[PDB]
Amino acid sequence: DDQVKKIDKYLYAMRLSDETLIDIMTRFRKEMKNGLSRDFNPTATVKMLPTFVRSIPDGSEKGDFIALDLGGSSFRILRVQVNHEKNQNVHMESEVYDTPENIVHGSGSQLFDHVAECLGDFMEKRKIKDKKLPVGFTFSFPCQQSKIDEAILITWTKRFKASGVEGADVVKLLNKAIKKRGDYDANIVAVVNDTVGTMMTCGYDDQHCEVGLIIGTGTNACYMEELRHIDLVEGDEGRMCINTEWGAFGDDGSLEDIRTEFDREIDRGSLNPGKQLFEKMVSGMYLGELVRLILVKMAKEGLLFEGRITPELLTRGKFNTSDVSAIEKNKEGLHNAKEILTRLGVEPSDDDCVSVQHVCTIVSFRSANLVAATLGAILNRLRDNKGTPRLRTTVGVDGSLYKTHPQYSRRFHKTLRRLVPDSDVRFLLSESGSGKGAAMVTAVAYRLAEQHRQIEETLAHFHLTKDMLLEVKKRMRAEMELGLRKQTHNNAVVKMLPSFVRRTPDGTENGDFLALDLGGTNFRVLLVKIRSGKKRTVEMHNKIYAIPIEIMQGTGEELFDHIVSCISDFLDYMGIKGPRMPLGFTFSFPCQQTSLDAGILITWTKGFKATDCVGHDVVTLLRDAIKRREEFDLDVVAVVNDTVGTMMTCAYEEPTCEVGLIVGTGSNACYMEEMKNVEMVEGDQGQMCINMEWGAFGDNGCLDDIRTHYDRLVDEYSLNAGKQRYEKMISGMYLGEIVRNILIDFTKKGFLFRGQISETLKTRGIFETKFLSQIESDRLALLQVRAILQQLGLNSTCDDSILVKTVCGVVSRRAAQLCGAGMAAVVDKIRENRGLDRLNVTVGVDGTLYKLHPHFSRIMHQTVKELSPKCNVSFLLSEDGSGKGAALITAVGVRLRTE
Ligand SMILES: O=P(O)(O)OC[C@H]1O[C@@H](O)C[C@@H](O)[C@@H]1O
Ligand SMILES: O=P(O)(O)OC[C@H]1O[C@@H](O)C[C@@H](O)[C@@H]1O
Ligand SMILES: OC[C@H]1O[C@@H](O)[C@H](O)[C@@H](O)[C@@H]1O
Ligand SMILES: OC[C@H]1O[C@@H](O)[C@H](O)[C@@H](O)[C@@H]1O
Ligand code: NA
Ligand code: NA
Repeated sequence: DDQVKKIDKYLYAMRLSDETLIDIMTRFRKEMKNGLSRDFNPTATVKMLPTFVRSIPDGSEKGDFIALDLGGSSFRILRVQVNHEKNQNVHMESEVYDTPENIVHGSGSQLFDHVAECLGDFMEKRKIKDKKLPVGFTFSFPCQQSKIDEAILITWTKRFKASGVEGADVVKLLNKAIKKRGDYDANIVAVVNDTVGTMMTCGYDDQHCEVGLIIGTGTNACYMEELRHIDLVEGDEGRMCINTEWGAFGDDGSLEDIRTEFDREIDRGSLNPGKQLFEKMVSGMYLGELVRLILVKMAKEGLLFEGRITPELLTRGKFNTSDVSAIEKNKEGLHNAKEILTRLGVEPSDDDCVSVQHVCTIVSFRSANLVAATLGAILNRLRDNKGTPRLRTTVGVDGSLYKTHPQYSRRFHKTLRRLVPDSDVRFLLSESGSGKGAAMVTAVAYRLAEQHRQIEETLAHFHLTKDMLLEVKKRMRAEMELGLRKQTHNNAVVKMLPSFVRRTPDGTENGDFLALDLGGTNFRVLLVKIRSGKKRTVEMHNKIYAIPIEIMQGTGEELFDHIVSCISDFLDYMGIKGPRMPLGFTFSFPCQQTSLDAGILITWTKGFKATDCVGHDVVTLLRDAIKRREEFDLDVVAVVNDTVGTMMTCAYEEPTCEVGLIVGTGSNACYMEEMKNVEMVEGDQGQMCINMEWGAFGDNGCLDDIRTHYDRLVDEYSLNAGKQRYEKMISGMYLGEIVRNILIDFTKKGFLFRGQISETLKTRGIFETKFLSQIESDRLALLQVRAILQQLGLNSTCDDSILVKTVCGVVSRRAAQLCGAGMAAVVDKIRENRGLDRLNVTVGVDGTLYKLHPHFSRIMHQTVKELSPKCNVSFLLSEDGSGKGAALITAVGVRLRTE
């Protein structure tokens, strides 16, 4: 008995006490917290990787798929087919392919071309090639994942080292391999660790399974953690499976007091020197060689075989984990020991067979004990999560060692239940391997992949290519010609209306002017005092007056009576009642003008629909309201479009400015055109500012090409169906409605909001410019996005908030690009007008969508640069409004009136 009580002291360091295993467990409990926290995760050795699997199979899984399995003892390819609907119990066929060491050690090309060739064969053996079966992929290696169908290899472990893989996406790699063959197609829909595949396989049968355990070639475990603990994943709703990759436990010296001279030597001879240290004490790829190393030592010290030693006893890997298991069998161990020890050359004595069988015990007992230490920590985490005074869960298991060693399972279960007896645990053992749990993962993945595909399909229609945009640019330019030319003008949709402003501020303007700003979001009256000379100044005041629902749609007389009434109040407000003042009237609507002071309303746009206004001269209508009140008297000198007012405002200080752009409630533009080109106004000397009214672009159908189902709905339900189509794809009054319709369709399709179309969501105008701008802000936490949505009255989840955000982006982006194509055409026509090769020009811009949106102006400028590369455009934001420009225009008006 001394021959045994002696080994017990020699391999003393490889016998851990419960006191010890407790310290280990405590330490792994910490490693978990560090792996999960976003602050320390990058330093932690236990990666606690997110798997993107939300829960064990429930039964609703259904379909037919192919599963791959690489990284374990054998490279297997399965096929899991199941429909409960047709009442078709889970069914599955599998197979194994030989993969020579030269492949597992060659280039990724070799390895993945190999896997691709085997998948080919496997499919050419059932003729399931033409079947669009979803492929699942079990990859037993640590992987970086941001989505279930992405797997960036962090590092090879166990027996694999293939060049050109670490850091790449094995998904893209396999796809490439297959592609090169063109032998068939394959939709890799998911990738999971074998721990995860195992947890899913067992969960299917045991709805309490919350853990996955692999003790085969290598060791590793996964568990269901609370999303409120997974710092590295946006969300708190529910739970997700974490792949601990605990093999790396202690790769940073953590376990330098547990590791022995033996562990260090096997390491110095291993494939991954320094890494997977905890694992190198456990998995069945090392145990055999650990024993051999211990036996070489003892032998060298004469503790065995008379101190005899052969070349075989010194050869790496002559001792298998098989032999370790074969020696530990109850009835036959010593017999086997003899045989194995005899093949080794040494002269095995019945005593040697007893010592060796004991080294195997100490070594195998330790592996199981360690996995107990760590698993005990996982359970401690679960119980803590639940809060229950007693954990009651199930642990899935798989792996050659655990499956074949006649003493391992037995010993391990006992140690664990002892370290954490405050819990009743069941150890369900996989029998299908991973196929089942894996295919159950693929089912869900594919499901979600299909929705996603339909989504991208719909949103794809909103994507415009460089060439598409250049077409839009070209069409815009053509429509411009049609509008300017007297022959085609009457039918042209882009009216190219003359403003009668012939030049930008010349610096002589001087005086006091009243002003009106009508058509934007805020109607106001202004007082503008301009002083020219050496020391030139501008001083303005204004007041916003609200316009009531009745009035805005109502009778012209009503509307202009309200306006004049507001003018009256403002006069009192400014303490200036009674002098006859010159008035500049900014009226943001298409007007046919025969002079600066006459404007006939061509048609209402945006939200305005007063009766008996269209066809009338708005200056007359105003003069009447002034007459009718008979309080004060004004001298209305000019009517001006906000575009033109904006250009003039910005020209005041920036003489390079010759273009006006508005992107607010509506969208429109203006620019300085050569009189020789304005065929609608007699004369060919100098210039004329042209109010384009480009919102009407597309009204003749020249954009049916790119308008979508959602664009048509918005147009069709608007106050002006069939009109202002281009603007309805750009401005703040409409973008939201477009988005709203997209969402209504997605909800009906079941992609959003659980498929329930809220009353709120059926309220038109819900997505105001302000909301859109907030929703698209950068580095904005989903929690914040979801908050904004609940504010509007939309009860949404993280996934919803994400989809909504994507939709808003697609729409606002398209708007910025379409707007860019228009401006691109404009600046290019100017460049030509001046016969330049390169033109520097600046644009005066105003509008709420333009000011508030965090991407619009940017994408718009970018687009203008790309489409008109021979122009360098500068966009200058107007911060005052139109008052200055309107005033500057009114000044020249007076100089012509008093002329
Ligand atoms: O074959 P081993 O590496 O010993 O054990 C681990 C393997 O178990 C197999 O039943 C399924 C594989 O997904 C897993 O990787
Ligand atoms: O109010 P929005 O329609 O967003 O922006 C357009 C408005 O911008 C205002 O600063 C000046 C108005 O002349 C113009 O109509
Ligand atoms: O296959 C068993 C385990 O081996 C470990 O070395 C790998 O890092 C894990 O991905 C895997 O779960
Ligand atoms: O307010 C911005 C633009 O809105 C368009 O709908 C109007 O018809 C234009 O006259 C105006 O410049
Ligand atoms: Na989280
Ligand atoms: Na002309």
